[PDB]
Amino acid sequence: SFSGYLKLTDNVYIKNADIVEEAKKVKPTVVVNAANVYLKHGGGVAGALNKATNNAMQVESDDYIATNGPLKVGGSCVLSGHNLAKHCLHVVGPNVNKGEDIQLLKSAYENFNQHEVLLAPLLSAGIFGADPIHSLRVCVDTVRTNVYLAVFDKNLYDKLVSSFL
Ligand SMILES: c1cnc2ncccc2c1
Repeated sequence: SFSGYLKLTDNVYIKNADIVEEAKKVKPTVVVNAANVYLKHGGGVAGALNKATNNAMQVESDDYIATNGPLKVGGSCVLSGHNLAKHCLHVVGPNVNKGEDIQLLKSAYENFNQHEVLLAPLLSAGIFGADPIHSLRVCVDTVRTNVYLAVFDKNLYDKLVSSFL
């Protein structure tokens, strides 16, 4: 199971780890992807998860978009987890760098409540442009299910833990 996670709250845990490597090791029921509305997994967590699936995640995502159209910012869809997890929950947090509404971050985290346990990144953090300290705060105040956060950056991980209220 999940190991080496620091407990933040009753249900939120955090570790300095590459979510791809965490996924290959744990093979959780659900890995969360930091998706965009088009499921175009180019960079950040999405690009890394997709590259780990040998592009099978992108092929599956393009078929999903061809059938269903784009997701909403704050929305999600459940697709295969391929070699990483049983399922991948593609969650669209607002991309501040693309001018999207930061108020949608709480709606994005509400998607996690449909799954008992998840391996996840901090939504809207990294190349999405939001303040990761704010994202962790919204996570612990929104998610009620068991969330194991993987923070790739060591220096950001230290900053998140040492500043956690
Ligand atoms: C490999 C490469 N880029 C990453 N970016 C964000 C999170 C995890 C990653 C792993």
